[PDB]
Amino acid sequence: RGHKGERQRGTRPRLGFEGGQTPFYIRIPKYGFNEGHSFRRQYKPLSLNRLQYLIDLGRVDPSQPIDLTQLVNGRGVTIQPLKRDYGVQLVEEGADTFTAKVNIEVQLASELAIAAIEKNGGVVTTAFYDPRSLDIVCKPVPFFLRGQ
Amino acid sequence: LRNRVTDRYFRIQEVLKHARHFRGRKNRCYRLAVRTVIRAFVKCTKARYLKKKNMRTLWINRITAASQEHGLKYPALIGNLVKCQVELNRKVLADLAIYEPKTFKSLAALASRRRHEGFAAALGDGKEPEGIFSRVVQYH
Amino acid sequence: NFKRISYAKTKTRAEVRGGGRKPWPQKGTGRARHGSIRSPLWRGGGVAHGPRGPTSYYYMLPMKVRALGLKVALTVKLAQDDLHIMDSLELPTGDPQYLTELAHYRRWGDSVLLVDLTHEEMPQSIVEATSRLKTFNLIPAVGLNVHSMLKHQTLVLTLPTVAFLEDKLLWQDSRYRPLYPFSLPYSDFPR
Amino acid sequence: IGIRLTLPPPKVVDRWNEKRAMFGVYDNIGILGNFEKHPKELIRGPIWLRGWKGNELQRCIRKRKMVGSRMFADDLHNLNKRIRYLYKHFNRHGKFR
Amino acid sequence: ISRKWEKKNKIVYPPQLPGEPRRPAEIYHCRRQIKYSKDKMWYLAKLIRGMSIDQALAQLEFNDKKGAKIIKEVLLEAQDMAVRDHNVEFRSNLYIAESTSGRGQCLKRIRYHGRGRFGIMEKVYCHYFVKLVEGPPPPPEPPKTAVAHAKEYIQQLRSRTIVHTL
Amino acid sequence: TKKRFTPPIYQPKFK
Amino acid sequence: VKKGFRAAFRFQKELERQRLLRCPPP
Amino acid sequence: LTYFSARKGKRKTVKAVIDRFLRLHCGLWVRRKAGYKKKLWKKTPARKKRLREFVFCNKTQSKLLDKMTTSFWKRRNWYVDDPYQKYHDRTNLKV
RNA sequence: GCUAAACCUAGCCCCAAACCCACUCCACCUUACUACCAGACAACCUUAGCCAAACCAUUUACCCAAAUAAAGUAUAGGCGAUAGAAAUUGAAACCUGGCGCAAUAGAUAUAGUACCGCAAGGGAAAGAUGAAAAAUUAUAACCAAGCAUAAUAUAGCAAGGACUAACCCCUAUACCUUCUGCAUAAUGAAUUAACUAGAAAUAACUUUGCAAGGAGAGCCAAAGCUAAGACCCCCGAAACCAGACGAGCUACCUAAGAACAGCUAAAAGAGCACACCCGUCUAUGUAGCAAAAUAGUGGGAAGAUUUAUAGGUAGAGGCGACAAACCUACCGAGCCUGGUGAUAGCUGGUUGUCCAAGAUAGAAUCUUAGUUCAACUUUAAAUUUGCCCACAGAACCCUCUAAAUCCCCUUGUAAAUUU
RNA sequence: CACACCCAAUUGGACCAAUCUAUCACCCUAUAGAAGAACUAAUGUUAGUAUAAGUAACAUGAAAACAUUCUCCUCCGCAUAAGC
RNA sequence: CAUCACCUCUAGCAUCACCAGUAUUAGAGGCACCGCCUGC
RNA sequence: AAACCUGCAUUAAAAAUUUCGGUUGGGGCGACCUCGGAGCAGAACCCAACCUC
Ligand SMILES: [K+]
Ligand SMILES: [Mg+2]
Ligand SMILES: [Mg+2]
Ligand SMILES: [Mg+2]
Ligand SMILES: [Mg+2]
Ligand SMILES: [Mg+2]
Ligand SMILES: [Mg+2]
Ligand SMILES: [Mg+2]
Ligand SMILES: [Mg+2]
Ligand SMILES: [Mg+2]
Ligand SMILES: [Mg+2]
Ligand SMILES: [Mg+2]
Ligand SMILES: [Mg+2]
Ligand SMILES: [Mg+2]
Ligand SMILES: [Mg+2]
Ligand SMILES: [Mg+2]
Ligand SMILES: [Mg+2]
Ligand SMILES: [Mg+2]
Ligand SMILES: [Mg+2]
Ligand SMILES: [Mg+2]
Ligand SMILES: [Mg+2]
Ligand SMILES: [Mg+2]
Ligand SMILES: [Mg+2]
Ligand SMILES: [Mg+2]
Ligand SMILES: [Mg+2]
Ligand SMILES: [Mg+2]
Ligand SMILES: [Mg+2]
Ligand SMILES: [Mg+2]
Ligand SMILES: [Mg+2]
Ligand SMILES: [Mg+2]
Ligand SMILES: [Mg+2]
Ligand SMILES: [Mg+2]
Ligand SMILES: [Mg+2]
Ligand SMILES: [Mg+2]
Ligand SMILES: [Mg+2]
Ligand SMILES: [Mg+2]
Ligand SMILES: [Mg+2]
Ligand SMILES: [Mg+2]
Repeated sequence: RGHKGERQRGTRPRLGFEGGQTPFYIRIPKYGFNEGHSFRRQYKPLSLNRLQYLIDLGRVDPSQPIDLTQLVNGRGVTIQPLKRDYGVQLVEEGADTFTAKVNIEVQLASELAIAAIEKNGGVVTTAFYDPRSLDIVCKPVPFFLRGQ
Repeated sequence: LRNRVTDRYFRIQEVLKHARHFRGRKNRCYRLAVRTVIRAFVKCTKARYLKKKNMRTLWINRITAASQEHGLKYPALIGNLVKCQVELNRKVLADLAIYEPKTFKSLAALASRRRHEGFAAALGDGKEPEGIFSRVVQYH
Repeated sequence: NFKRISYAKTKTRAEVRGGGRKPWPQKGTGRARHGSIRSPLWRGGGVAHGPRGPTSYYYMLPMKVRALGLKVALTVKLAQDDLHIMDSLELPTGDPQYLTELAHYRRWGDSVLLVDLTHEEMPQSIVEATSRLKTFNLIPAVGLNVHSMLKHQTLVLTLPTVAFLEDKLLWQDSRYRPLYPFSLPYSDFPR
Repeated sequence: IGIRLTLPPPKVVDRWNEKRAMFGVYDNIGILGNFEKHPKELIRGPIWLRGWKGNELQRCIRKRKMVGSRMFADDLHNLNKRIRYLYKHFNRHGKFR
Repeated sequence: ISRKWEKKNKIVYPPQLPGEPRRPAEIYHCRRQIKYSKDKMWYLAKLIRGMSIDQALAQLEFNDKKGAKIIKEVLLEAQDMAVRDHNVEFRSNLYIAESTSGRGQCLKRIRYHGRGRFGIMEKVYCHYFVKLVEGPPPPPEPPKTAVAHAKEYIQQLRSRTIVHTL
Repeated sequence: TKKRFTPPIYQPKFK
Repeated sequence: VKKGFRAAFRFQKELERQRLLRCPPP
Repeated sequence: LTYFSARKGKRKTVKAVIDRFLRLHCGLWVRRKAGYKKKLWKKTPARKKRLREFVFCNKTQSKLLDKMTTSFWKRRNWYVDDPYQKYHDRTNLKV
């Protein structure tokens, strides 16, 4: 503990206190970096590399329409409605090597990702899910046990 | 679980055993004895240097005492036995001075003879040959 | 340790009865300064850092770690010739002396752990034979654990138990990460 | 002084009683039982400690909000003081910040 | 508490061989919880230490200390016990072998001082122990003379060696 | 220089 | 009374050593 | 800083850090310059140029701000059209 | 060998479970524990403050009825310290148990008794034979300090090296703590036994499991995730507040009483002078007879006197011929309990072994008895240069003028930088 | 001949007494787990006993047959009230 | 310090102090009798 | 008509909470606290507080 003082006596000042001068975390001006952070919408990205990886291993069947339920069933994405998630966004990463004809529904989609799917003869659609409905889509079984 | 020291008796007997020969309360009171036993152990470690130092001083006194019986000084004996390539330490020389008086007188005579050769050598300019006992054996 | 609950608890200087009064004035008495008679320094006072029970030591290892512990426990028993497979637990007699002599003849060991598939299908012959014994225990397949296996020198399993264990244990090796606890309905669970 | 002059009575321990021979049984009730039961549900003890672990401050806070309405007046008063002391100690005293 | 001195009288020795010398009789007696200071008692026990049984009584009879009467009563009952129980032919033959005092169980009282102060007064008690040995008292050690001093000094000069050598 | 007086402490009588 | 056997056992052996010194056997 | 709350028993977050600093998921903290809205009439254009820019905190300040915020502010977010989205991961960084 | 030393129960702690007790006769709100006469009196009303903010003045957590999660999130706030939801989600729930204590422990408890205080209130200490005490011929031996057994012989931190040998010879300035530096004549310790002081998060590291997935819902993830291990003390103020308890001492008052010889004098807050009250001077005493007394000498002693009895005024106050007097032998604000384990940048203390690395640039600060950052130091890791240094090179001034320093290939070396 | 074996604060290690528990062991140990887990020091707490110290201090008028008498003091005494 | 004496200030009145009173009174204060001198 | 009570304002009374920033042996009287330059570290950088201007 050292020689005397607040250190040895366990009466050290609070974290961020600088001995009396204006603390660093206080002398900085306030800017709206994180203002309204809990009301911004978040979308888990879904790469075509990931989508092709799931199709080749059979985890996501391309023979049936693909929605957010099937992606969660194949453990392709992890959606957390409690964390202000509103679905998945289809990103254009790996669009060059994507080769599959699927009917996938994603909440958001980039212009390039739409073109890549429609090039192979597939169909891509964007639909909206409210936070209450989103938790039902991801885990239907826990909702079916609520008797509602 | 409450833990208590059950063998604290043996923890103090390992210190009080070294103090049984002390005087006063510092032979039976652990608080007093521990400070005296530690000092006794500190003196024990530091006395190994004085023991070696005191032995050599005692040897020098005994060598000097025996040298004066032959009319020699300690610098004259040790200095001139070295120049004869006689590497006898003080411990042996003191033993020879006590138990081999005729052998010590032989070394005193040898040192005295070698001492006189150096004085004769310093008088000359190097032309004269070195003394008989002044010869040095070389090792290659 | 996980199911251990430690109930040891002592009273701090705030929980010892009395001791709200300062014994003697701060200066003048010529004695040491004290503020209460129940401080840890005082006889009969509180404990500075004592147990504050009840305390829980509960923690959960990952499910695969606990399932892998069973496989290693089973592997160690078989590798050391302490595991014996059976077809059924039906004894000719319900005499507990018969079971002891049967285990000594085959040189099983001082303690033998007997495992059945279920609890309601255990034959009455082995139930009466083991209930009066102290080192020969009878447990269902679901009651298998590493501590019981390590405590007992010899492990005895039936054919249904072996099939039950492999189905249960190998399910951990190739399974999806749980979306929700497996107690809820799934597509293909239970097997 | 402080050490007994006679040996204490021998401590005979029965290593194969009902409780020791059956210790650890059913600890795999979930994995081997289709996850209908949980191994933490086997735990017995205070209702505020079953399947939960925390430090002294958390144990007092959890105990107060679950069985606080059933505690005796003197016991509840002591619990409130302990929470007040532990709050000040943990959040204002220590070596690290 | 310890009462070993009483038990020291109950030890019985094996019968002696005909060629063995006569064993002096040893009598261990004591009185417990005497209301007297052990420090003051020591002077009386030191006085009669080594004396004869009759000589010890004479010194105690004309001594003004309170313990002198107490010790004399102990010697009389110890002299009677030796003849009655310890098979001693002559009661006067006994002499004092061991005579010492010991601390006894003490009480504690409060002694009041001025200014509301007080001290802790103890009511001191002592034990007196006496041992009697049959036979005449041993002659006192003669004082060391010049011949004894000279003989010892020369012996020291003869036992010295040459140290720190072979 | 205020007069400071420390009252004597009487020990319990049972001792 | 402090729980523990090792300290009590160790003290008995020390006492036996003292008994030998006080009253040595033939 | 409240290391253990009185109702939940868990660490709290100092809200004076959230309203002033931005944490990139890589570990960096982004702040403003003290005085970028004060007395701009007496400052040179070069001085004002480096005042209205966002800067990074150092090693000590970043460590300080990590202890004053909980894990909810250190998680990875996927905000749609976030201005700082590309800054959440380091590129070609060694040691 | 005395004093002593040892012992295993009494009982207790924490849980579970279940919702507990109080009429045998007599007495008991008046002065409780008192057989037996006209009352009319009636209860309810925000806590505060300590403390934190390194002051303090707004503010500062205190079960309110489901564990978990949402979430320390939305919000609140000298927008500082800190405080903090909800919608929503949703589990088990078998008293008879103990890696609880064993007489300085566990409840204070053998007992709220003894004892202390007017009261509120505070609050102990301790017991130990054996199957048999209707066996006391007992219940061996050994163990702290203290003693006895057994006083002492030049000289000296009381020991060490030794020695034939205790001493004599030689060598050696007690310990802890606090300071630049303690033999220090600075602090603490008579001594023995028992008791008495490092509690935890994020991150990182280490070792397993699984792996673009991890986890026994929730959460994280651009190799992560899960689990474990591993880091944050003790004693001490003067205080402040709330609620009680105290005017049997004392301050003043109320009720109804009592006392004051003799003499000179006169219808006297007169004089002398007893009882009585007070306490001027000196001496004794100073753990005393006495937490304010004794002896002598003194002031008053028919008055604003002294005094017995009962009652009243109570602490944000009372009372006061104001001495900041007195209000139950610490009154510039009583005492007790509670808040309270108040707080203390201050003092003191901080308990096994062994090894290893390891000291002096500063800045800011209601700051210099402190803290924060840097420097220095440590550990782990990563990487490649690090130190030493050949020339070359680094300003003119006010006219001139030092030891040197920076930089620095070789070379000698093994470190340095970064995480 | 041996060789980790002479710095404050701090930091990194390797060992470890006693205790409880799991399993061993069975004249007192082993491997682990856990913790009220180690005292020459806080004018520490309690208890015992020293030192000062057998010191300071304290006490009973005389003779006698223990009938009595003598010497001296009396600023006390007896009762009520209050208290006990 | 209090104290007669002096002086200042406040108050025109009742059913619990002042008070069962009424400005020749009551309260809050200064000063310390008296006598002489003085302000206005 | 008037009063009482209540709410909200305005004075006054009596109180309530809280604090005494540092530097210059002390007090009094004054000065001082941030920034720039010199005496001021002669030659890379830094560095002489107090003090003098
Ligand atoms: K303060
Ligand atoms: Mg310091
Ligand atoms: Mg208390
Ligand atoms: Mg108090
Ligand atoms: Mg206190
Ligand atoms: Mg206790
Ligand atoms: Mg802390
Ligand atoms: Mg008195
Ligand atoms: Mg404060
Ligand atoms: Mg202050
Ligand atoms: Mg007790
Ligand atoms: Mg007690
Ligand atoms: Mg002894
Ligand atoms: Mg000497
Ligand atoms: Mg001295
Ligand atoms: Mg000094
Ligand atoms: Mg002292
Ligand atoms: Mg206040
Ligand atoms: Mg204050
Ligand atoms: Mg009165
Ligand atoms: Mg008169
Ligand atoms: Mg008069
Ligand atoms: Mg008066
Ligand atoms: Mg005055
Ligand atoms: Mg004054
Ligand atoms: Mg008082
Ligand atoms: Mg404190
Ligand atoms: Mg300070
Ligand atoms: Mg080193
Ligand atoms: Mg070496
Ligand atoms: Mg162990
Ligand atoms: Mg401890
Ligand atoms: Mg001790
Ligand atoms: Mg001590
Ligand atoms: Mg004296
Ligand atoms: Mg005297
Ligand atoms: Mg008399
Ligand atoms: Mg006057």
